[PDB]
Amino acid sequence: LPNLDGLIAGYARNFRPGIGGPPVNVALALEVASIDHISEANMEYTMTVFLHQSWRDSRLSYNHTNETLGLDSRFVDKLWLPDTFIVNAKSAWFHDVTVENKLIRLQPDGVILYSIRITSTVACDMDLAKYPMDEQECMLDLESYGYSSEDIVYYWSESQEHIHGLDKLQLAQFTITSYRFTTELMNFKSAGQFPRLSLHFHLRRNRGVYIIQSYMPSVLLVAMSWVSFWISQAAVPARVSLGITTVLTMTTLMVSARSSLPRASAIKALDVYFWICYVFVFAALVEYAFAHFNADADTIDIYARAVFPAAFAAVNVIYWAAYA
Amino acid sequence: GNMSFVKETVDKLLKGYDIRLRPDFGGPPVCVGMNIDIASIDMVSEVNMDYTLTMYFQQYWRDKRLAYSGIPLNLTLDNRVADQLWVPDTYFLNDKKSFVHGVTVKNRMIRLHPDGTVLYGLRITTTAACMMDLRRYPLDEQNCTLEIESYGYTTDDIEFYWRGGDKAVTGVERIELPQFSIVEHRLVSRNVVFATGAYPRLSLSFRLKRNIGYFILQTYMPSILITILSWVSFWINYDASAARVALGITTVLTMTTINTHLRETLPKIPYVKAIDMYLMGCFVFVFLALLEYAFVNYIFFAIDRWSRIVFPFTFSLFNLVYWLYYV
Amino acid sequence: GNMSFVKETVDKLLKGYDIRLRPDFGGPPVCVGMNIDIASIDMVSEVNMDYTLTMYFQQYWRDKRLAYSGIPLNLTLDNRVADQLWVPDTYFLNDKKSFVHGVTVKNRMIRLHPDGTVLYGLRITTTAACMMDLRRYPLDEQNCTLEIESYGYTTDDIEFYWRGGDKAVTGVERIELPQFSIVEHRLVSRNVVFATGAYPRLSLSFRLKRNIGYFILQTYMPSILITILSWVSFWINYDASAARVALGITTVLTMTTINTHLRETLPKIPYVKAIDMYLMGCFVFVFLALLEYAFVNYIFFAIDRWSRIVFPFTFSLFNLVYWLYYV
Amino acid sequence: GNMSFVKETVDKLLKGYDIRLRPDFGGPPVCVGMNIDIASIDMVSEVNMDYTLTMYFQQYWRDKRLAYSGIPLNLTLDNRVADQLWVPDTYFLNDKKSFVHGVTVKNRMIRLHPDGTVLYGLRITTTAACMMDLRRYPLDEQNCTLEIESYGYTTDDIEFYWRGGDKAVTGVERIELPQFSIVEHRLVSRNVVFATGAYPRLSLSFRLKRNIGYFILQTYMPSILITILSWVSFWINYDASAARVALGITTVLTMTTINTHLRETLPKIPYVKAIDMYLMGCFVFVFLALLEYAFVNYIFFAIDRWSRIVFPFTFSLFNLVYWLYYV
Amino acid sequence: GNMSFVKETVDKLLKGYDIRLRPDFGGPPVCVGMNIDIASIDMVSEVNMDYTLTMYFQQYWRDKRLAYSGIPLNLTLDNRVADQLWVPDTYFLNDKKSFVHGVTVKNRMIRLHPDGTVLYGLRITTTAACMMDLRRYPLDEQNCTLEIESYGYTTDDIEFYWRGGDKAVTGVERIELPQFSIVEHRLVSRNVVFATGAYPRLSLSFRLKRNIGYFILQTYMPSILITILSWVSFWINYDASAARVALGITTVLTMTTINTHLRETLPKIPYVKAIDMYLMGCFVFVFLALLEYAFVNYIFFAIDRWSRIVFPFTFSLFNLVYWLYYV
Amino acid sequence: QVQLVESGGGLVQGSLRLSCAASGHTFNYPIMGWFRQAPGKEREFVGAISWSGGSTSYADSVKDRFTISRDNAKNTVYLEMNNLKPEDTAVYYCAAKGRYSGGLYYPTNYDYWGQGTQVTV
Amino acid sequence: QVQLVESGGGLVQGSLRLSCAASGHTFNYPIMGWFRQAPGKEREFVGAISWSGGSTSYADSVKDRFTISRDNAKNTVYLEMNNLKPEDTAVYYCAAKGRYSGGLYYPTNYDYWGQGTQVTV
Amino acid sequence: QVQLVESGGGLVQGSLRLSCAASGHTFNYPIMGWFRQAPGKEREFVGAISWSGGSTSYADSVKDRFTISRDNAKNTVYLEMNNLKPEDTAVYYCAAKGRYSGGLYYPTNYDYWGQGTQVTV
Ligand SMILES: *[C@@H]1O[C@H](CO)[C@@H](O[C@@H]2O[C@H](CO)[C@@H](O)[C@H](O)[C@H]2NC(C)=O)[C@H](O)[C@H]1NC(C)=O
Ligand SMILES: NCCc1c[nH]cn1
Ligand SMILES: NCCc1c[nH]cn1
Ligand SMILES: NCCc1c[nH]cn1
Repeated sequence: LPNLDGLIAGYARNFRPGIGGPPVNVALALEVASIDHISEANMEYTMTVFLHQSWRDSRLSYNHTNETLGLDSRFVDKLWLPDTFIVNAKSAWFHDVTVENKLIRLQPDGVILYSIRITSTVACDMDLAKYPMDEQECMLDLESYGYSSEDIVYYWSESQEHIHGLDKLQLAQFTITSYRFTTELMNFKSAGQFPRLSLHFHLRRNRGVYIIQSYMPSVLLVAMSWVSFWISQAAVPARVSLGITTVLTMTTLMVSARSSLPRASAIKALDVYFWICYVFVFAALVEYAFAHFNADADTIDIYARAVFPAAFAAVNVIYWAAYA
Repeated sequence: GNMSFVKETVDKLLKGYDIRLRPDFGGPPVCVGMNIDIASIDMVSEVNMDYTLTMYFQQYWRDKRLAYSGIPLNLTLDNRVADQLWVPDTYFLNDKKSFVHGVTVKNRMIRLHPDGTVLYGLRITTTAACMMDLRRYPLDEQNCTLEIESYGYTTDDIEFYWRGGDKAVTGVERIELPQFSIVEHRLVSRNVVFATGAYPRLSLSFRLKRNIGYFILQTYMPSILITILSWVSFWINYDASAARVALGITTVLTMTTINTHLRETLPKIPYVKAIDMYLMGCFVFVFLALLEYAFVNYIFFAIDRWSRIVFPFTFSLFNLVYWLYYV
Repeated sequence: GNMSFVKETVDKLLKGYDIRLRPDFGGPPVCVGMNIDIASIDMVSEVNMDYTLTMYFQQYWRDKRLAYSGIPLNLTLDNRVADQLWVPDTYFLNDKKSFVHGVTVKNRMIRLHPDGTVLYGLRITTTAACMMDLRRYPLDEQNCTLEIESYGYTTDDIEFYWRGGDKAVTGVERIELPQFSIVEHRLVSRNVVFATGAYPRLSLSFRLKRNIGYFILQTYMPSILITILSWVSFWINYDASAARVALGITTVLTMTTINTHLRETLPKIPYVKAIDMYLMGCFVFVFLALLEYAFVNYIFFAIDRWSRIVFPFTFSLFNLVYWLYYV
Repeated sequence: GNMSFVKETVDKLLKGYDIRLRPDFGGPPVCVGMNIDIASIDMVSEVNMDYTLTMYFQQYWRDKRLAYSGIPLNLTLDNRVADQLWVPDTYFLNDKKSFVHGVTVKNRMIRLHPDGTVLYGLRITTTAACMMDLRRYPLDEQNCTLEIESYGYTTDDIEFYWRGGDKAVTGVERIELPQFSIVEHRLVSRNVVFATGAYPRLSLSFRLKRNIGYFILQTYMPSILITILSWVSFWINYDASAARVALGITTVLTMTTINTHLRETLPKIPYVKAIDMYLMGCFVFVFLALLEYAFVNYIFFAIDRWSRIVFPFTFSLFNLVYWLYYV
Repeated sequence: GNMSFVKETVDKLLKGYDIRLRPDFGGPPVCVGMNIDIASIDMVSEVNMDYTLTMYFQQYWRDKRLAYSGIPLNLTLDNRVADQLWVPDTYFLNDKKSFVHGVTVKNRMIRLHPDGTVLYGLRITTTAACMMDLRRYPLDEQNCTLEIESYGYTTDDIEFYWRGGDKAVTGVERIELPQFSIVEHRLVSRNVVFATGAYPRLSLSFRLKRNIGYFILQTYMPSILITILSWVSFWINYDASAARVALGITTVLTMTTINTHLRETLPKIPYVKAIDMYLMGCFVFVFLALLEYAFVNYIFFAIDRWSRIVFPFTFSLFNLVYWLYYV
Repeated sequence: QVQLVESGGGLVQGSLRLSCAASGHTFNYPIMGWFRQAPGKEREFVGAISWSGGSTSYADSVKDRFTISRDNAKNTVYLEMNNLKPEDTAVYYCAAKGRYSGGLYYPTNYDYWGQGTQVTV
Repeated sequence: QVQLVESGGGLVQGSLRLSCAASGHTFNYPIMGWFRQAPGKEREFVGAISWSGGSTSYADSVKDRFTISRDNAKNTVYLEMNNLKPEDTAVYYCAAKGRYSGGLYYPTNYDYWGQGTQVTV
Repeated sequence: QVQLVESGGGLVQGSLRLSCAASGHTFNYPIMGWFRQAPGKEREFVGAISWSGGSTSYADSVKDRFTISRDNAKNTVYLEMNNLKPEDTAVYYCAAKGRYSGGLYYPTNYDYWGQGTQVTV
């Protein structure tokens, strides 16, 4: 208690330690708790992380005590803190239930340990060229907002590689293949040089029944159009109905799929496959109309039988190989 | 005129009180007893894999700095006095968004005791993440937990225990989930070790069993009726090419629409759900039925009778295998 | 120059005032009178089983510490003076999300009286949970309650009563729900006992009757028209295989689409609603109609006349049984 | 060096100032002049029966305690000085959710005057409820109001008036509603009496006329085209049973889909809207058209020519009656 | 030991500092230089007619009260010191909802200078309204502006200018809109006069050009394919009444579904969009195609060959006129 | 703009049914109230009812004796007075109230009033 | 308004199964409780169960000996008493509790009660 | 960029109808105003109207005498001056205002102006 009163009284909150001198060296560590949402439509992901910041402040060094002074979140407002902000965060907030989840542990030599739990919605630029067989890389940039490299210098702590916890994360749709901690000291903004600690992790979309939902109904519509080939040409309403219904269902699927996806003017691989499927179903109706016009035959229909799956099998192999 | 005497006693307690220091700072850890009075579980979201919980969170601990004598009563003070008192830094590890109700005032209770015991109650609405295994969906059983842990103080400074043993958590019967039933709840006390240190942990877990009544009417029954509808084409004469072809197409298209609707209500998980298996099986039968007439039409330009017995028998066999496997 | 005299009087009242201590602390409980002036009920959500309520919540109690003499007037002070005064810890037990309006200032009123009576009013918009029984939906009747209770002070320290008897709650006629009508409202006073102690409880309940006008046009009428549409196939000649088969299929498919839309607007309850029973019955008639032609087609490769009288008669009988049972 | 002199003057004004007491406390009521500078009306929601309004709310009143001499200037102080000054407890009675913008600082203005006049401006975005009569929808005309009232002070303590008469509210021309047009706005001053007392009231009302251009293309035109599409079956030969039956069915099914979409965008009101009447009438014509062929098919196993003139004539007559009634 | 000397200097500056008074109060207006560092434009919503903007808003002004000597350095103070300093009341006139990020601390920067220059930076995410002209949609070009203005201080007390001329706003190249491209940005400085007075105004405007790539695939291509699909009926023999009638109906129904989907994604504007004109034209061709067979069927109970050349030629002519007009 | 006409008074020694017909912008005034004014005494609130929902309120003096109901087809609000007593000797008025005009019991909150019917027992 | 009737008591020296039939607005009272009152002693909580979900609670004295289950078809809640002991000599009551009426263990929180069945061993 | 041309003035002793044709980016300037400037006197606001919605405002001097309406087909705003008085002897101008340019009554808030028409009575 006597230490706490003495330290605050002679403490100047508005100034970084050693102002007008060497920059403050701040050790930074991350403990990712979870990655809740990954929305391609909003180009964002939500992450909950324990942010640990360590720095030395000689103004808070005490004597005669060799025990670290664990302190509550109330003591936070009494001390100078780094102005670390997430560069690419759309929105973020602190958990305050039941109290502000802030940790301050003070050591006799003046080393301060500052840990807070934060949930942040971070914007991630995603390329949907190979969607859904696409791998995305998302960053997490940390930087001082007001203090340049002359005042605050950031660096990953030695314990970062052991407490990141990215291996333990479980994602419903993606999988964390690789992660990397990058330090960029060359973020020269207008105010000055700003050191930027960045966390890069690569996300691979799971290829399971999700892609089966998108592709199989499209394939089955194409297969349904092939049924008209085995149907007799004299059954004009039967083959016409099969042609029109398959084409309409394919058209609705293409429109619905894009609508339930971001409005980006990007040629997604799913859209390409839909176009290929639409050509086959449309051509089948054209083929029967050509056959009916000629009648106004059976060998032509048999020739159309072997060609369409053979062409469809070949185009599927090219499609899957290109995007895999 | 005891109010003045009580005011003097309370002012004496808070004179020199340091909220920055825990009780018995530098000595034995302070034991905190916790009880939960569950109010309701508002929502259980499979897409977001989380549930909303409203409860009365109460903390019990003894602070000798607040001990008073001469007043044989339990002082129930205003909730605003908690700002001048030390409280445990209790937080929920698996929560996603939580808040404390503040109408008409903050839902907070402080009740001191002559021996120094402090009662701290909060009405908290929390959204806690709960990973769900949807392999057996909708016939699945889920285990959602609520992790309680201190944030700053390690096991050397604070300890957590369920006050009252297995009776610490009450109000479980108040939970009325239209889609789930509370099979069982458990109380777990453990110590979790991190890089900073070892922290006390209290875990409250519920085992939820999903109700199949809604899904039978919503999904299973329409799929069966469509499959039976495709069988009608067998009794239709083969010369009616337009009718039988239309019957096969419409059943296939309807099956796709049902399949699309179900998967939109669920998260984009890669593995195949139990309900997905049933829909895929139903799609096979209707697709084969349309292929059956194509074979009949091709040979024509007896088979229908053979199909009239195989398809209902195979579908009945498929249903028996499906239900027994998942029950 | 009475403003200076009033200022001296008010400063005298607040000098030595302890907000942490309730009036008559350690003595008889303080009686709090409560009146509610309902503004409107914005929404009634069946999916979330809750309703949004806006009201003027007013509390009446006497604090002898605030009694003043020499001023024969009721001092209407600024709303910011409430922070220096003790107020009851009144909270709503069944609320889900509530707030106090703060434009252009906090919607709060303080009005002292010479005898020490204090009037405390708040304009509160609250979302209170209301479990609904949808077995008779949409012909159901709902009873939504609003629970009012003290959080920290037990019955030994505070008491709640409806000020004015049955006239405590006003503005019920202002409620304009497009889907519901306020049949009746009741005021209930009771004591609820918890582990911590017994707490006073005030309950305000409304009995809501759903309006059937919207659902007749939205759901019932389209289902009837589809069922009548299927009967047209009976008058069509049996040789028109394509036409009659198409008529049966489209009616069945349309019935499924109507059924899917209705259930999406309602929570995933396991039990069967009254509207679900009607939709299932309509689906049976159209499905039997398509099966009727399949039997006709099979025997052909009189029955239609016998179907022309049975189906309209059976459907009329089904409607009479359905409506009488639920009315 | 007048800044020091101004600082001394301002500190003198705030020395002994009591924010808890209104100007001329215990004497004549203080008159408050109010002007509104409308910025925009963001949304007008029929489902929620409310509109979003952004405006510059300015209040004018005189406080002799803030009168200063020797400075022939209007002191434009920082917005943070309003916390040390008494302000009227003005609130909006019919609002649902309102807030004051705070970027980059709170959108607040304080401008004192030598005679004691105080100007208080706020940029407020408010969502005010507005009950709508949808009987004539979409050809309806709506009257949405904005109620302004004091919360705590009665007419004996405060009075409200529109500063500038009918010119108090400006910026009405800035309102650009894609679906509505501001026909007229009115300013109403009245006193409303409650149980607590009589309170001054200021009302601002707009009469909104809905634009029919969107609904003609969205709803009316597709319905007419479907009705005309059903008439094509009359020219088709009776022997084409499959074609004429398919034409009648598809038009009926399409009419149902259009009807379902419209009602989903509107609140579940029990009464029948004008647009609903048109959709019901269109459904009758297409349903009769399919029934017309059923009669033709029945008698066959001239009528078409009679139907070719009755249906277009009756539908044209129906349109003429419908439009004249609602215009 | 310069930290103590710096602390003494800073305390001297804030001793007697009055935040309520602007620099050079009662004298010449204080010039404020503003530069914007755009981070990104998250969304551009046509339905709400607004865009979301994230930027680094920096303000430059000189306050002689904060001038210090003896320290040849720029003091970068904590962001919490801004509460004890006067800052301009800068607000955005056309914003709808804005906030300042506060993780891990408030995104605020204060950097004093020896001559009294003060640098004030904020990271602000704002939603600014932007009225859009959708007559040429989706081939339209939009001009969205960001209005910057002082709220309380008039031109006699404060002046705004773009610091650095046309280089004041940077980061325009960072904007990555999937649907729009930043054609040009402009900086405008003007004075706007209101009833209270004349206020300085800074305007930042972007001209956005919509990308047509998405809409060609989403809307234009499906409509063309349906129109081509209707032409297939011409080659089909006239005796196939069921097939040709079904072909005409399904194309018409599909065209309606496409039209409904497009208009749901756009605000209910009364005027006709360019995309609406194309959809209406496509609907005419398919409707005429079905009417074409009705004429053929009527005369039968050569025309098809004439239709095989007129319809593709007319549709090609319609496309050429449509694209040239809107490009 | 709402016009109110009331009829069905007269003199009796009994059960009487008053009536009130409304016309105009009834939507803006969904609440109809009944008031009586004894000679010399201030106008007294009798009962109020909403056009939609049929919710009604009554004064203590006329509670369990007077019933108020309305039919939207005729836009008519009718007051049924049963067990008439000599205290019920006053002119009965028909009034309409705005949506946000405040409490029912205060006549000054009502905008449009009827001419009045004389009932004497 | 819920009516509670209980039966199945009698005197034994054993296993006994009590029963309780409910009728009325059961939805408003989804919790059913069992109470016993020894002569002179205060009424004692035995066990409680919800109508929906089958969640149940028991007292320490009757734990692992008494089982409570209900069937919604008959609207009946039945208490199965096994390994009866002389301590189980009291009148057994059936009670219903409101949704927001508080804890189960307190009889005063229950609104509707049964007449009572006498069980003596 | 909006170009404004006005015509229809002349000298009369009466009713006169001014007109103003606009061309360019009219969407950015949805408000059209009318101003007159007496010799020696400052320019005076007459009336303003929006392109969409037809909402209009007038000065007190010209209230109930001058009517302003526009047609979007011709992109023309016309001022109808009736009951002309000798006070109405000034050059009449046509102006356009931006969406966020402030109040109507202040000419300095308008960006584009017409050449001017002389009306003398
Ligand atoms: C301070 O503000 C007041 C109120 O706006 C000003 O008084 C007005 O002055 C104008 C002329 O500038 C007159 O047309 C108004 O009639 C005045 N109103 C009142 C109520 O007196 C005053 O001029 C302003 N002071 C300064 C120095 O600008
Ligand atoms: N006032 C509610 C106190 C409580 C609820 N649960 C336990 N204690
Ligand atoms: N200012 C309105 C206060 C009120 C409403 N209801 C009762 N009192
Ligand atoms: N600073 C602009 C203040 C304002 C807008 N409207 C009226 N006054």
